[PDB]
Order: sequence, then C-alpha cells, then structure tokens
Amino acid sequence: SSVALIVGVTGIIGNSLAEILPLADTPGGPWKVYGVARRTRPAWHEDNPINYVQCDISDPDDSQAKLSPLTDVTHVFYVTWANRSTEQENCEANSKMFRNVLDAVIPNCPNLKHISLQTGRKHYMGPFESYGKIESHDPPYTEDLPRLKYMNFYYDLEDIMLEEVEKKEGLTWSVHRPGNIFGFSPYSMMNLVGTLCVYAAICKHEGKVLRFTGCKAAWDGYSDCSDADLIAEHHIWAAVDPYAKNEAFNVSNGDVFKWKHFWKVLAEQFGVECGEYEEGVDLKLQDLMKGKEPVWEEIVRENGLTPTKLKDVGIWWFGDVILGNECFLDSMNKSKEHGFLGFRNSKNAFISWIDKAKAYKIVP
Ligand SMILES: NC(=O)c1ccc[n+]([C@@H]2O[C@H](COP(=O)([O-])OP(=O)(O)OC[C@H]3O[C@@H](n4cnc5c(N)ncnc54)[C@H](OP(=O)(O)O)[C@@H]3O)[C@@H](O)[C@H]2O)c1
Ligand SMILES: [Cl-]
Ligand code: NA
Repeated sequence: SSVALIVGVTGIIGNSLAEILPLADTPGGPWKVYGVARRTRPAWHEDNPINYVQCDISDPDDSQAKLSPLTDVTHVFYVTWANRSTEQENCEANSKMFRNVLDAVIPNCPNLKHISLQTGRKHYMGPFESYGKIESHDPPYTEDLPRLKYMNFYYDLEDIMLEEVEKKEGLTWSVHRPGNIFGFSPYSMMNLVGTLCVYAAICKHEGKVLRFTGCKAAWDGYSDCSDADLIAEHHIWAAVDPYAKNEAFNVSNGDVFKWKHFWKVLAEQFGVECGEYEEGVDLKLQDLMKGKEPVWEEIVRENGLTPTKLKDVGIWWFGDVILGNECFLDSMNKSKEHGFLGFRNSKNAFISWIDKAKAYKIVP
C-alpha cells in the first residue's frame, strides 16, 4: 500500500508528482499523497486533492511536529532546496533541512521503503559560484564520473542519505539529476518556461520584438532539457523498479534542440516578432526587465491574471545563467539500461508548458 511524502509540493517537480501520483494507472498505486511546503496552497482546482501539510523543514521543531504523525509514509520524494549566496552556505542550510526531514520520518514510519533525492547536473559542473572559474567534466555526463574536488551541497545531501539509510534495514534510495527543467509552477525559484513567458508577455504588451538574450553557443549549439512530468515519472519509476534501487540516475528528454528554433516557437505562441542573434552586443534579461514591475502589474490587471509580483515569476538571473552559457549534455544510457524508457519531444513539451502558464492565467 503506497503512501508518498512530496517535500516541496508547490515546486516545479512537486507539482507534477502531485498531479501524477494519484492517477488510477500510476505504477505503485493507488497512492496516498502528503505534500509539504511553507506557503499556503494556491486556490486552484485539483482533480485529485492531496493531503497538504504546512511546514518549514529548516526548523527542527516544526518538522518534528508536522512530519512525525505521518506514520503511514512508504516513499519520500525530496524536491526542494535552499538558495544561498555562497556554496558553503548552501551546504549548511540544505543539510539541516534534509536531516530534519529524515530525523522526523525514519523513526516514525515502520513501512518506510524508499528515499528519492532530486539533485541535478551541477553534480558534474560544480556550484553556480564556480561557473567559468573551474575545470569541469567532459560531456556527455555519465553517472560513473567521480565527484569534482569542490564543495557541492548535492554531495553533502547524498552522504547524509547514505548514512541515514543504515538506520533502517530494507530502506533503499535513488538520486535524480535533471538539467534545465521545462515545467509549471509560479512558486518555483528556478523556472525557465515561466520566466520566458513573462518576458514574452511584456514584449507583446509593449509592442517590442522578442530580442534574444543570450550567447551564440545557446543560439546555435545543441541543448537539451528535463520535462517536469518526465522527471516525476522518473521518481515514480525508481520507487517501483528493483533495477532502480540504490542508484544515481540522470533525467533528460532524450532529444536535443537549438534556441534558434525554440525562440521562434516562443514568439509564435505570444504573437510577437522574433529577435535573431545579435552579434557583438550582449543582452541580459536582468538588464532589459529592470524597472518593469509596474508594466507587469498593468498586464495582470488588464488581463484578469493571477496576481503575481514580477520577482516571483520573472526569474531573470536563472534565465540569463541558461541562455548566457553553453549547454553541456548528459547521457540517458544508464536510465535506459536499468529500464526507464520514458522520453519527451522537447518542442511539443515546450508548447504544452507555455499553454499551461496561460491556462492557469500566469500570463495572457
Ligand atoms: N528548477 C530547475 O530548472 C532545476 C534544474 C536542475 C536541478 N534542479 C534541482 O532540483 C532541486 C530543487 O527542486 P526544484 O527546482 O524543483 O524546486 P522549486 O521549484 O523551487 O520548489 C521548491 C519547493 O520547496 C518548497 N520549500 C522551499 N523551502 C522549504 C522549506 N524550508 N520547508 C518546506 N518547503 C520548502 C517550496 O514552497 P514554499 O516556498 O512555499 O515553502 C516549493 O514548493 C534542487 O536541488 C535544484 O538545484 C532544479
Ligand atoms: Cl543542477
Ligand atoms: Na509534457
């Protein structure tokens, strides 16, 4: 009898897990689902409501209070993180949160079977702070690569999980390492599609061309990405497949694309003129969208949108970090060899997530 604890339930993956876990034909089902986040749940309709639990996992008292009673939990899906200005700080804050979850859950869940930990491709590249300062691995990235000799909160979380799994015989684990996520959640700290949608909406509102804010390697080189639903399916697969247990796995869509073409897709979905690559002039979202708070609010008012603030949906630093750099590919061989054959057409998926942003009235 399967009982999920989604930690970070309003997040970009938490949300997909929340929609998918309760479906009738979901492997491991029928699933009971608990969902944890700090903010109150948004007032949008759920086809299959989950048991929502308000908790700050960084507080040991609150996590103990909120999660100890949840004694029927079989599977933990850890899909959150704390974003801090230095990687030392990231290790500090992220380790406490994760240890808080495990300390409350492991002693109190007699049927606990599995811990699914989501990290990412920075496993192979090193922390945001190291970018361009540090030698990283040769792509395509495979899971047999050794850890870089530079601190990474991902490594710290893995070690905690391995330690803590020895508390309970039978308890297995998995690690999930996506690249850039194409998904839905206006609650997310890193949401590329959302960010790009808001930018495109503003361009349309102002009668401006959708200028390309990025580098040539992003425009004209190969990129890949990781679909939020596919990632949720990957978590679920590890939860149910014996060949997935006690292994780290990459998750990406199984195809490649170029922003040259995705940018044209974006433009078409918003009815806006498409910018081409601008040589020898460097263009950042952070710069172009500076001071656009009141223009965004005007858009929300004029189109009866969900009332968002520009900083909560236009994650410009994240979009610039992606579009301003070359994309280094990972490999899905290991996933496929262990039995995960899921994939997504990234172009079709992109349109679908843009449509979802419009259906939930984040953008017009
Ligand atoms: N998003 C991407 O494009 C991307 C790409 C590759 C890897 N990853 C990795 O995936 C992991 C993070 O997942 P994500 O991007 O899916 O996160 P996310 O979209 O930013 O969602 C985070 C979720 O956790 C909740 N949360 C944050 N702090 C909490 C706390 N103290 N107590 C309880 N809930 C808390 C948030 O809700 P509240 O704020 O209301 O509490 C939210 O529901 C990271 O390791 C990240 O590096 C992300
Ligand atoms: Cl990452
Ligand atoms: Na999809």
